[PDB]
Amino acid sequence: EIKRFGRIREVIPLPPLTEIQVESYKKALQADVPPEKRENVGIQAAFK
Amino acid sequence: ITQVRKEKKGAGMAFATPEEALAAYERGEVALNAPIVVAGRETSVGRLKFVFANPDEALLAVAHGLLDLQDVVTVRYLGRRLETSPGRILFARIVGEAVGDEKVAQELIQMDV
Amino acid sequence: AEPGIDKLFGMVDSKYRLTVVVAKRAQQLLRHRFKNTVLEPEERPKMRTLEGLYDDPNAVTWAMKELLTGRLFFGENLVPEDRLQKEMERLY
Amino acid sequence: LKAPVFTATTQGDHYGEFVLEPLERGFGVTLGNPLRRILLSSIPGTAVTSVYIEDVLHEFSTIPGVKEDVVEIILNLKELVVRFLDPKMASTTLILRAEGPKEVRAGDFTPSADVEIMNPDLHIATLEEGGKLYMEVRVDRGVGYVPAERHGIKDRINAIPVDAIFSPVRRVAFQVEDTRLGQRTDLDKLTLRIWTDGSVTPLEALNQAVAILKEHLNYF
Amino acid sequence: LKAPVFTATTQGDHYGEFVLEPLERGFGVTLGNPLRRILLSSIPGTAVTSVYIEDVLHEFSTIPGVKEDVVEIILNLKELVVRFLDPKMASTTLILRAEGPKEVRAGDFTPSADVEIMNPDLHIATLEEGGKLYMEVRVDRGVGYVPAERHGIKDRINAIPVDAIFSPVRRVAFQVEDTRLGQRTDLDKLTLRIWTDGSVTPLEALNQAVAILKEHLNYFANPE
Amino acid sequence: RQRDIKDEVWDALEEVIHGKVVLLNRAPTLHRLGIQAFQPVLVEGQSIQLHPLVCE
Amino acid sequence: AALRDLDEEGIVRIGAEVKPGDILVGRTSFKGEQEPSPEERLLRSIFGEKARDVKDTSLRVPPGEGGIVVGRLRLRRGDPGVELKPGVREVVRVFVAQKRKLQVGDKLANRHGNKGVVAKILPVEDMPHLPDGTPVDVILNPLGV
Amino acid sequence: CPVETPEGANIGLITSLAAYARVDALGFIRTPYRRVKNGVVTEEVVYMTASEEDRYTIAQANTPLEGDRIATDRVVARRRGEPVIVAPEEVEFMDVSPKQVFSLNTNLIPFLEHDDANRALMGSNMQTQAVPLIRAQAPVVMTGLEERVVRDSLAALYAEEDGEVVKVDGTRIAVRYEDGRLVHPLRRYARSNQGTAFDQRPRVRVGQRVDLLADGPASEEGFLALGQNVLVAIMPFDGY
Amino acid sequence: FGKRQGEGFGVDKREKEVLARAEKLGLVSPGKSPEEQLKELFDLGKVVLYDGRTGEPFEGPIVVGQMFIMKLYHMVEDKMHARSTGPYSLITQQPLG
Amino acid sequence: FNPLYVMAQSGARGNPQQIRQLCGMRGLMQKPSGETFEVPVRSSFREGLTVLEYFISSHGARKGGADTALRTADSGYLTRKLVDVAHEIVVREADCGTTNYISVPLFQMDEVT
Repeated sequence: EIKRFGRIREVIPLPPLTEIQVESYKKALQADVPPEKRENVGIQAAFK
Repeated sequence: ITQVRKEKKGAGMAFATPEEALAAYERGEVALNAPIVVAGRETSVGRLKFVFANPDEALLAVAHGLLDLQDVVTVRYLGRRLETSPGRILFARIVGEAVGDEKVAQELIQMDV
Repeated sequence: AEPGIDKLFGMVDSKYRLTVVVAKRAQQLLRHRFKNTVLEPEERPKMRTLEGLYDDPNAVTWAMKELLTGRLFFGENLVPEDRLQKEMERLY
Repeated sequence: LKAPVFTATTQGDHYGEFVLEPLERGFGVTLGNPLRRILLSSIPGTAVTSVYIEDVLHEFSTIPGVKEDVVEIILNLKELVVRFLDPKMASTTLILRAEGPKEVRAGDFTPSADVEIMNPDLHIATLEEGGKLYMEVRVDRGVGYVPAERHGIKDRINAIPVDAIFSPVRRVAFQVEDTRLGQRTDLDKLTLRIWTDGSVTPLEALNQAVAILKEHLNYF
Repeated sequence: LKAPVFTATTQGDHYGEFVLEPLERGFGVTLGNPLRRILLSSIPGTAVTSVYIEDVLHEFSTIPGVKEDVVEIILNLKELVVRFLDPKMASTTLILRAEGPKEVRAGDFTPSADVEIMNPDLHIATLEEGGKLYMEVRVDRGVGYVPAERHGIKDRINAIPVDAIFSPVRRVAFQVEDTRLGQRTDLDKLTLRIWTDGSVTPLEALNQAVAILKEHLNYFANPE
Repeated sequence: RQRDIKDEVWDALEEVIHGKVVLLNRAPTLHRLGIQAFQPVLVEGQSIQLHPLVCE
Repeated sequence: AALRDLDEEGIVRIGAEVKPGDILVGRTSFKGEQEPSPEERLLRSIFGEKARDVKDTSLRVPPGEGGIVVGRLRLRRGDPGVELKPGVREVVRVFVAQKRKLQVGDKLANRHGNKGVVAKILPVEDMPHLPDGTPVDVILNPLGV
Repeated sequence: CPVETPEGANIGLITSLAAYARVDALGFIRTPYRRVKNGVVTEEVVYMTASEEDRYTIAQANTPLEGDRIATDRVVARRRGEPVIVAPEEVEFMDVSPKQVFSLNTNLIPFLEHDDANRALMGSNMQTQAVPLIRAQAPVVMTGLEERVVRDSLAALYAEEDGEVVKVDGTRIAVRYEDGRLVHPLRRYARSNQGTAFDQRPRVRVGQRVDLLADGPASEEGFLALGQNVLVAIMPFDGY
Repeated sequence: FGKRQGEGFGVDKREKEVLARAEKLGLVSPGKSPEEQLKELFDLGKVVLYDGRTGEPFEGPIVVGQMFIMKLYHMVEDKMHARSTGPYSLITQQPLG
Repeated sequence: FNPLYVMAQSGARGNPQQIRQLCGMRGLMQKPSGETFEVPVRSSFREGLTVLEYFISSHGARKGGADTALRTADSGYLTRKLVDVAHEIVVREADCGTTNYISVPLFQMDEVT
């Protein structure tokens, strides 16, 4: 039973919706990343 | 049950209910407007009874497939030859047996509006 | 409401003086001596449940009906508040 | 318990007040509405059906020398009740006529026999100087409510057919409040009152609905 | 007229339209409604009342090797119906020793007479690679709707009592036509139609209502 | 121990709840029309019901 | 019996349906706050029992819990893998379940705002019967929103 | 940001984020989405104010033959604009989807366009305490947005690589012939922080893939099913 | 209506009087047999519908259909309380704990 | 009797200005700060808003909720002041006897005219 009533469905909704959390421990928590790079933002940030 | 029943039927005329009484009962002009002699289409189901045990013919006809109720304009006997429909009669009858005799509700409850 | 409550206001000059009498009586109408009610004949307030007909354990209701039989009395009367025990004494 | 306490008050001719207590949550109205639906209908009744007033030619006219009018006397006649003391009595024509300055009651009509008048007085009319009021009226045993559709022949010309209320019983109603004499407070409480007395006693009206209600079920 | 023509076209363990013809304007619903009332009410029906898995303690659990769970298999059992071909039966305990890769329908239970299963398939469970579904279930004749209050004893340990839906008749309705000759097209036409056959024939269902309706109609005799 | 009495006790309870009113209150409270009192008529379940008008 | 039947060894057996007003974790404490009372020493000697020095002092199900236990968990000291409060020993932890069903009340409120409460659940019998069965399961009268 | 998320005690202080919000370098300031009528979506932050814009309303193959392109710049919406050219758009005249306005929680609502803010407010909060049910019949009318509320919330499980389940079911979903042998153990009713306890019943046998695999708390076939839909009838009854 | 019309019946008396309502009520337009009057009454409304308690159908066009009936966390069981003198909270001089 | 939106509006449980909202078109909403928008709102609920109308009408549907809920911030902590003042005021004694009296105005003026 599929009575789709949606017109022109371009780009899907911004996934995975829970990006605020991902961009929280991936932007700040530069743990799973070689110390060779990475600026600040997070640990290495307040650390320096 | 008091928002008028005027469903707009037109405006015919009968020589005291002998013409547009049976003919109009077939098509056009039901029980709304139409004036005759003085009153109107009120002449159809004269609820007799009296102030003895409430209007019998009134609530009795309503129960069956007669009076559509919901205030369809009908002549009762209550205390005088009125025009109040059996619908309002119920209200006055509810408050009547409730407290004691319609004597109080009669002079209190309005009818014009 | 209460069976003939409006009639209770007419007597008492105040709605508050009525309540006092209702309880003041109930204090010496069932607790003091269940045999002090003026209403004993067929006017005796009774209940009718699944079992049968019995006198309601509540006396506050009796007062409203007891203060309607025309009997009893209220107001500033008999200064000795310790004399009530004397009158109640005769009633065992 | 299982066997309920069917209590009845009975005031005499009118208003009885029948009450049942123990039942089942969902029956209070199951066996209360069906009954009142038989009362208002199929019941060996009796009432006025046709009438004929001299001098007059219709219903929307007036009787000279009479305070009231055709339609008036007609209405008051609808409340009148009779009783057929013999099963072998289809209908019974009545005749009226009496003095001048008097309020012709109901007992002033034809003092027959096979029929009796329960309700005395019954206004009717109040003629004065006009010593005329000769009006023929036919009665007949019916069932429920039947307006002016049967025609009411008889005289053939000027026998203005009046509504028929040959249903001793009239306005009826009941109620239902949950008690708890037995167990849970979910149980019901019948209590059906018959505010009428058209010719039959309130008690007989009940046993007549319960009875007729059975035969129709025996059809299965 | 007088005596009506009570017709009945039973389909055989379901449906069963019952129709009456001659009556009186104002009785087509005076007799109809009251009956349907009784049907979906006081009627000696049958249904599950208590079960007992095996390695499972209570409902709040799961049966290893089974696609479904305790609560699941329990729910599906509520829709199972059994007949008692003997008025001397008060309650019959049932056993269910399912095996492996199968669907375990309803007819796979204990093939015991005295009681029949008028509802094959009935996806109860679907255990695979478990080989263990031994579950005891009791069934008794009741009347109405009784939840898990009659603590189905029996085992006296993990016999998690399941809701009871003894009621045989379910979902009922009727109509009223108007074309039964006689005289005056004001007559009515009763034509009730039971849409269910829990465990009792449609016909019986009717006679039941009419009968019980009489027992409650006789009380309106002697007053007080 | 919640032995589920539901036997006779429910009767004696009626005698006590006979003509004996109870004070029902509403939170938050506003004006004198925020308390009032009625007569407890034990029904079924647990939900406490009241007359509609009183809501106003 | 209410004890030895569904208690034993202390903690209640798993998968045992328990109701409010029952034992779950009957712990014993030598905490003697109230010594023997005068006239109490009589009712203590009258019977076949003696005195005491531990008192009942147990958990006792709270005002509402009619279900069954899913499983327990003994977390006493002697285990360096449990950060517990100093001086504390044996931290019983049980999980009690319970089916909800549906009585009277509760809030429905769909996905628009029309919220209400269950008044009375009339058993089949009544309720608007559609001209083909399927009696109205729920009735949503207006007023309010 | 939506306009029907708060409650009472703390209004404006507690709301929610949009569905098409929080992207790119969100680390600093929020940035929405804007279509150029052509296959492409830019993110020029919220401060955007280039050649106004238009909300998703009446389209016609990139160049809507509306003539009065419903525009909305800053505050009020000056009738329209319509550059009257085959160009992309009014710098960013496109909302892509009407879900960008309300929160991903409000868009779930079926006919969200016939009620008031306050009215829809309470109902919106009801989806925060709808107490899951083993049933979950799933509401008849449901937006195609719940298709992600079942996986993103990780309420249910997933399926990696190939298929071939050969599921044993029970309380431990089997493995898949995709890469290695990994058994997927259910939460076993787990535990809730609000006293609810969610369960996850599977739905497979022998073998199958596409990519749902076993539902969750209150869901049915990847379809978010909070409450339960049942035949109702509007009408008064004795006063109940 | 297809099932009904083919089940062995069509249009009911109690389902006919209801039309006399909409007729004057301005709801359903007067014209052909009750068949169409019951059709348009379904598009924006529902079937006559009856009452299992009373006995007669609800005089008037009533609406029926499936929508959505949820359930909030707040119930009744864990939202009720009752006590007597049992409660007490020494030092605070009030029933607590 | 068909239209219920009026059956309650007249006198039962309905608001008159609540009608002009549904079948109406009400859109004379004002900006969040203070300035009635340009083009109103294409209400007519039956027809979904242009996705902008609701976002524009919300600006005004915000003060209609924060104000009522803000009736516990200051206004709610003001009623206490009222109960404190008048406290020992009780109707007692019997006939005090006071000369000076107040004359309530039967007609008031209107600043406009």
